[PDB]
Amino acid sequence: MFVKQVFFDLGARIHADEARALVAKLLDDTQPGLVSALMNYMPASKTSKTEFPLVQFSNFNQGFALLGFGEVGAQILSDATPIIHDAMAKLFASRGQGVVVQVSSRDVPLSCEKRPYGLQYTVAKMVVQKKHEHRERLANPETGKVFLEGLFLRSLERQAAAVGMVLPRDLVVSFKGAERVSSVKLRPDSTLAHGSLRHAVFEVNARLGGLWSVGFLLSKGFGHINTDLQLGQG
Amino acid sequence: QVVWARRMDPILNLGSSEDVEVINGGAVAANGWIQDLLANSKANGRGLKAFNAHEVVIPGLKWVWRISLDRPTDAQVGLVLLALNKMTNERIAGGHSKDYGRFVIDGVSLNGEQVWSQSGITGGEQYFDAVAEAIDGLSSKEFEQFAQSA
RNA sequence: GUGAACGGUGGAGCAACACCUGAAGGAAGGCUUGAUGAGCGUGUUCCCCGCAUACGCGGGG
Repeated sequence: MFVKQVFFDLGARIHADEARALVAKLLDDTQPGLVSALMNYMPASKTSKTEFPLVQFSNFNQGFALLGFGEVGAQILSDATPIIHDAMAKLFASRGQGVVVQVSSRDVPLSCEKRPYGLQYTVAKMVVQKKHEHRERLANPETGKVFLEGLFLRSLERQAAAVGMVLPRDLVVSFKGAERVSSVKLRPDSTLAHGSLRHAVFEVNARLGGLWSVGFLLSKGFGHINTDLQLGQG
Repeated sequence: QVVWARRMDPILNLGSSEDVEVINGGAVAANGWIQDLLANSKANGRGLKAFNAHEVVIPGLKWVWRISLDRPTDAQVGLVLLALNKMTNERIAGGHSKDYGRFVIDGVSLNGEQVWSQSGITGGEQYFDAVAEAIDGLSSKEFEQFAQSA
């Protein structure tokens, strides 16, 4: 259907995972149901859900941003916005002179159509390795290529299934190359790290008309970009 | 032409709190108005920031106006030409703030004869003299028993 | 064999002449189409969830 994008401006850039950690800490004391819905927690305990994250953070040049996929995530985002905005207002008025928190909103629709010609899409900060077997597949390009093709196709399929719209199942994908290889950290000052691709280029015969999320670590603002910008971006 | 005019909410365009120090109560009230408009955006009290179009006529085109009279006295014609001398201060439109309605009279035909110049009307001297004799002797009394209802 | 039997309500005639719905009345007053999204950090085995039924697959932080 549609995905709603909420932009939060504080005058300074904070990273999406750091904003996720910061957002949880300020509201930990009060209103726990709002935090449970925002982070996609299970309704009983603190453990997050296994399924597709409806609410995820993203990147914003002067702050961070929220993505709510579908009507449920849009409603969760709709009820979350004033409490979170007041939380940054009190947090940034507690210290310093004070800064005006500035909000923005968009309701981006989602669409997909199959075309008989290849189309190019580039994704930045792409996490691909999460067990040892995926590290073994990444050593040889032939057996890592088909793994990446299946990962991209299953990512598109699970996002189409979670948003509630039908995706044609005759899509063919192709992967050209990635600019860099870098690690990501789950928590700061932790020895554990996950391998990741940087500026990866993919080619799909079909076209996409909105925000699309691919791969793992979707709730940390990793590996989603606006396709509607990328039609004819060059 | 379809000409587009929009509003913003300028408190949605503040940015710097040094601009907000003019607003009494600090930045917390401005942030409350931010929270009011986002609460309106998720959800019939209108806020601000509209986007509208209005169709206007193009500028620079030439029009014709017809002001006719039914057995006029020369003083009435003189009053019409006194209005036509300084028409150009007033505006032949609505849209007062957008300057809409500015015009310059190219010509004035007095039963077909052209009397218009750059410095008002050149001609019709009997009508002007008649209206100059009509400003004299003009009291509010005629207006009062014109407006008085039986 | 009906106190019946028989029997034209007809002919002619102008609803029409005259008569002004409209005299007066401001679409107005305010309003950036320009913002938002398209570039910058992490280096290796550890908690939860399902299918199985552990030979492993899937996902998730």
